[PDB]
Amino acid sequence: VQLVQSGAEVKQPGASVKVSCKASGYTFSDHFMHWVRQAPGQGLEWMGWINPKSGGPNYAQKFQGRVTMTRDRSISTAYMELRGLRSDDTAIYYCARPMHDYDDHDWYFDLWGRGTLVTVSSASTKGPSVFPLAPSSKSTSGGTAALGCLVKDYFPEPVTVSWNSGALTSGVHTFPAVLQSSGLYSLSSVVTVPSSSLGTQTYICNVNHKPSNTKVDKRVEPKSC
Amino acid sequence: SVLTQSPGTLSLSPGERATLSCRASQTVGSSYLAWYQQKPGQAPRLLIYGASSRATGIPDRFSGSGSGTDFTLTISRLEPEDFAVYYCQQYEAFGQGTKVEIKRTVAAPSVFIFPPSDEQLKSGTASVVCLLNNFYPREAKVQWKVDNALQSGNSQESVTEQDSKDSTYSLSSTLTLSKADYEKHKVYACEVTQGTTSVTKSFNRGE
Repeated sequence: VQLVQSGAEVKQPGASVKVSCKASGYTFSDHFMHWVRQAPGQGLEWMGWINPKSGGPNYAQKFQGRVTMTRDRSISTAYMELRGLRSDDTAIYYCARPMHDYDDHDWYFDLWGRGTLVTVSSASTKGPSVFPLAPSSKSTSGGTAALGCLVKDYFPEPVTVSWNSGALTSGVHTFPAVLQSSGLYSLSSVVTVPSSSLGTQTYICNVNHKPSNTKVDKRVEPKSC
Repeated sequence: SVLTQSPGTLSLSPGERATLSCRASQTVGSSYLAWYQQKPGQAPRLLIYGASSRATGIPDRFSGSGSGTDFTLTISRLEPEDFAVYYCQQYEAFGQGTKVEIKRTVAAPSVFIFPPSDEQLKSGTASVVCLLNNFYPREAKVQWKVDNALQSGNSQESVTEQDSKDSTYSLSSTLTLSKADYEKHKVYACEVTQGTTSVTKSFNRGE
């Protein structure tokens, strides 16, 4: 009993994307296949279902005319094709299988797929620009110092930030990335350390952006002001 | 039907009873409701099917009930793994969701401010970071003031999840400006307001 889906894809605005969902561990034709997307931070949004036997689907009125749900009974794989992709179509697209019900109410989704990340953007891949959040008198409050790194203007997700090659983990907060008006993500990672160790211990943030194959190490040197 | 859930932020300590709500007003009484639990990076997991029937593999602490339009999902005792978002479903409609959060004593944020780095100023972009460290609850109002003038639309903010140790929140607030606009003002500050308290950390551009 499993539901495997296609890998994550990135599409330009106005393009189309097709997502697969192969079924295992059960009879594919005995249950409907529903598609529900979830925007980042939003709730669940039902899109439509499709009958494996006949192939006649039913779409929500929001997606009507833009979604085409097909299936292949030979490989037990269902497909969802969304066209005219907009900037707000960036969401995780799941496939859910309703269970057999005593009252024949086939809407209790007990089996789910891991989801497919579909990102719609008009941006090109760019390496992160890492700037230092230098500790100073504006970040030293009673023996505690604050410092960090600003990971700005990178695309696409994700990035991984560590400190001292993973040796420093206590009091480290890496914020979730925010999508800027330029279409590039930007986050920042911070850490609080004793102000006595600013002049002796060295602190380096390690930003890794595998999509661009760029690995930036930045040394945060304390200021004197 | 239209499904509404409340409260969307139910902060409770571990080990006590949690009660959730789901209102299916735009329906008849279709006792065909369902309950789900979703954790970050994971797909929703079915908990309750029908009005009160427990799904297979769901522990006894989860239970549901309903009367016409008002439905409740109740957890008798809150386990550490029960702090997540919950959704209710009737046919194809989904509620806005309810987030169960660990309740802790009120903590004031540690407000730090970072001027734009000299390296970043060379590229024509200036970013000022306001840091709120280990506070509670998640509610907080951060306002940017440049030369005692409130800013609007030129800042973004992100919040970390509850820390695994102290169950606190950290909030970042970045003010993005150009080099030309940054050079024409001296005083920069962010005003953090939380529960009749307004801490304002400031700096001057030069110096």
